[PDB]
Amino acid sequence: RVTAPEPLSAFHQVAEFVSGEAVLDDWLKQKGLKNQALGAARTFVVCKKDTKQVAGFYSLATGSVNHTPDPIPVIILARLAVDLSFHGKGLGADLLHDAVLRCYRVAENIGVRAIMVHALTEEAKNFFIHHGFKSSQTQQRTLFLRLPQ
Amino acid sequence: GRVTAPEPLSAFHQVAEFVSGEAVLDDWLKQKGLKNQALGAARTFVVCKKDTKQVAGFYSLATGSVNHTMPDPIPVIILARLAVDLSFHGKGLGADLLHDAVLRCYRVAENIGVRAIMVHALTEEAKNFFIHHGFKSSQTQQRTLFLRLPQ
Amino acid sequence: GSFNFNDEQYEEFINLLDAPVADDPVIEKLLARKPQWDV
Amino acid sequence: SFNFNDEQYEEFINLLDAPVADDPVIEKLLARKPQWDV
Ligand SMILES: CC(=O)SCCNC(=O)CCNC(=O)[C@H](O)C(C)(C)COP(=O)(O)OP(=O)(O)OC[C@H]1O[C@@H](n2cnc3c(N)ncnc32)[C@H](O)[C@@H]1OP(=O)(O)O
Ligand SMILES: CC(=O)SCCNC(=O)CCNC(=O)[C@H](O)C(C)(C)COP(=O)(O)OP(=O)(O)OC[C@H]1O[C@@H](n2cnc3c(N)ncnc32)[C@H](O)[C@@H]1OP(=O)(O)O
Repeated sequence: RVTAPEPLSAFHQVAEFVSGEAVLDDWLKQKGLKNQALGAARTFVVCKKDTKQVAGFYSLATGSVNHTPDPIPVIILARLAVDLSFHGKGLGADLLHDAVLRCYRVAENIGVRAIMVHALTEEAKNFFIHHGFKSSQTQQRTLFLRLPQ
Repeated sequence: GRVTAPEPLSAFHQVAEFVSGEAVLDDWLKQKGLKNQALGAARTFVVCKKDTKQVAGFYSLATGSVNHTMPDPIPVIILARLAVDLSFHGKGLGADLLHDAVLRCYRVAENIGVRAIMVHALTEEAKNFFIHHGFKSSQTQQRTLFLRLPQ
Repeated sequence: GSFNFNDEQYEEFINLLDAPVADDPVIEKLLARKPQWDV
Repeated sequence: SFNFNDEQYEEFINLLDAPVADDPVIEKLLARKPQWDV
């Protein structure tokens, strides 16, 4: 009843996208395309079928962990949002499913070691904990998922 | 009744009246168990009836290697034998011994780095006992099973 | 000891050792999840 | 991108180098309480 995730393009309608977190909605509308072109971040969207209106999205970005030993590469799941019209319909877990499988394929090809998440609210943190992410006890609202190899 | 914790096969253990249903295992225990224990060829653990030295069940661990004839060595543990006396069938003792055997192979892996438990099943009912407990059936050799060990 | 494996016995064995590593059951549920676009 | 202090870095490295999880069947076998510690 929604389309398979596809890379954000200029043809996707994102103007009327409302998640409940305004910071995520603003990033999508104002920085999605720019970062797509810079390669700073890669945004995938799902649309209402037979339209280009965005029902949900997530952004993957490359990062590294350093000690204050060469840096350890990680994927940053920077953002995940569902439109309020589609909340609690299992789309958020469907996007997390897609996002994590995609990070598995990236790990196989460039050897990123973990998915990192910086949750904005503590309710966002518990969404990831509920789906098997491990909560950092040395940092606030940071979660990890180890990637194969 | 109740059964004792696994201990290494010793001269004090009574094995003469041990019957599993597989004669090859029962004969090995009675005729080769102690000799191999002393030589260190295979290492046998037994459970006894409580307050007794009569063997209710046993297993044997041995060191082996997987080879290609250029240089391709790889050490493994062989679960050579596992048997319960017919008097102790259907008391969950067979799975209790496999529990002990696999934990023991985990501790061995931590100290010498053996990579897998290998099992050579004699009867195909025995094969399905190991499959039921997580062992993987080789498709290139009949009645050969593996369990990967950590590291 | 000293069991000798042919090319596909040795390969099957190596593939079992290096096999796709398992993960926590919650994570396994997430990977197994069939999303609303896969019908 | 990210700078971790010694405790942050350690928690992270211990998560990476952590033992691989076991098959659920095998995990049940390892958790089994045997009839001799009765
Ligand atoms: C900040 C970052 O880096 S990303 C932060 C996450 N995103 C946001 O906070 C943006 C605003 N929020 C959203 O867009 C959404 O509400 C999300 C992403 C939190 C979840 O979207 P939803 O469509 O409500 O989720 P969905 O219906 O797929 O939920 C499926 C499962 O997740 C559970 N779930 C959803 N949200 C939460 C939560 N906050 N805590 C715990 N479980 C949750 C559901 O109960 C359900 O569990 P179940 O299947 O075991 O019963
Ligand atoms: C040389 C080698 O390769 S060693 C392997 C060959 N061993 C032998 O042939 C020895 C002769 N047989 C025996 O000693 C025993 O019958 C054994 C070892 C096969 C089984 O041990 P038992 O004590 O009879 O089994 P136990 O009562 O502990 O059974 C526990 C579990 O095994 C399962 N099981 C028992 N026998 C079988 C079987 N033939 N196939 C599949 N599963 C089996 C049970 O269903 C049970 O599962 P559950 O607890 O989830 O319900």
